[PDB]
Amino acid sequence: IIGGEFTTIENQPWFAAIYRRHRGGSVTYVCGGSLISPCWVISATHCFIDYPKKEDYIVYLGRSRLNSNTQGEMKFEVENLILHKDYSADTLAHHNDIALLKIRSKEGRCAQPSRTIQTISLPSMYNDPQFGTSCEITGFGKENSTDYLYPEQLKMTVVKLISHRECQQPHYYGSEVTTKMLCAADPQWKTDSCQGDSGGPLVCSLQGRMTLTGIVSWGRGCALKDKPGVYTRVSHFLPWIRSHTKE
Ligand SMILES: CC(C)Oc1cccc(NC(=O)c2cc(Cl)c(OCCN)c(Cl)c2)c1
Repeated sequence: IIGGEFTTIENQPWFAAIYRRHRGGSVTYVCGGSLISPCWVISATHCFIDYPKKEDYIVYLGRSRLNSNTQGEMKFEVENLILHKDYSADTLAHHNDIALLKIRSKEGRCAQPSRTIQTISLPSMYNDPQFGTSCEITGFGKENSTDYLYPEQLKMTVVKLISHRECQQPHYYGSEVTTKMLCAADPQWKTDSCQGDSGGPLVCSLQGRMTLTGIVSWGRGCALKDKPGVYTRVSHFLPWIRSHTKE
């Protein structure tokens, strides 16, 4: 996250921190995710597509720091890693950038809700906030494009939804951004998602409910003029989510 503020998990309790273990035993951060029910975290396919082996992954809930422990945090492995069969990546745009991780503790349990671990509601079909709506994003992504390391402390920021019409302007993304995606940015281009924020939530308050409106997906640079953050439009994937969150 460029700009914005440091935060802590109690303020973003649906946020899931996703890591990958390497031969040699070192663990690196991969992407954010969001707890949509106790057994299920939702994230972005591009985070996993090159290493689609569920055993490699570690998910933390209730965690506020990258490389140290948080009181009340809970560790999970991935019981099922589900990637969207139609995922693809063009030069800029990622399509069907959505994934599901079925989580389970070493004892075989799903998440236990607490003060720092809570589900976020899914949106309903084709009911997204209007353009100009302010929403929040959270993540451990870069604070500056020139950084090579991630911040140690979770960040959040607030961005405004951009219309599909504006996002498709020539100096924005033209036809590369589709109706299955949402653009959001800061009107002064001072705050944005960035590398490492992928998979994390874009949360909008809709009819008095915190809703998972988007998932961090792609963009051109970070907080660049006329280049919004692009988000998977979760409301368009309700059938896919519903079908994969079963048996
Ligand atoms: C996730 C990792 C294992 O591999 C990746 C594979 C393909 C694409 C990505 N994406 C990014 O690194 C990424 C970078 C930036 Cl700067 C970014 O911010 C754009 C919005 N300002 C985003 Cl959203 C993703 C990673």
